Amino acid sequence: VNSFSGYLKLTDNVYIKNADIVEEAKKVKPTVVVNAANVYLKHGGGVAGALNKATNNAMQVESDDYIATNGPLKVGGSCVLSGHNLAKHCLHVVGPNVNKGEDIQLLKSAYENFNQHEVLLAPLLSAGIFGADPIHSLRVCVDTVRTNVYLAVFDKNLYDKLVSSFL
Ligand SMILES: O=C(O)COc1cccc2ccccc12
Repeated sequence: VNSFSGYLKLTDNVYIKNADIVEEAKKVKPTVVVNAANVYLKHGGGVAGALNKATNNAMQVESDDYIATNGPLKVGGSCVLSGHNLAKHCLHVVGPNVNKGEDIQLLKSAYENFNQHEVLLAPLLSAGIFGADPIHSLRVCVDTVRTNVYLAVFDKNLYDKLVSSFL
């Protein structure tokens, strides 16, 4: 048993809810919250900015020190940092950004990072301002992630569309 509530079960291991991932993280305090990061860990908008804002910029301070030491991530890659006041850990995962011209085939590599964690709270990688088709991102998630993933979909209209089209 775990603490996630009101999710719709899609498969053996994938669950989904219409929820603000920030509000969800604050309530559940999951072991792992996934950030939809970029390779620079510059948390400007979307899930990265919202999460970072909820940490009072501590996520961005930590991230700047990580980049100063290690250099940028790879598209498709990840790193584990603090979850601050939101979670034990934050898994910063870089999905391809279609609005920057990155290869959508890297989305499967991005979701493979989730398999290193038994349970995660996550957004739909490469959806929203990342420019990929969220229906596609949900299908890659289901077909790639084998660990237990709780997907928060911010937009109510998108949530309804994802559920109604899910095979
Ligand atoms: O939750 C959703 O309605 C769809 O996902 C997203 C919405 C807006 C911004 C996003 C940025 C990164 C990844 C997903 C995002």
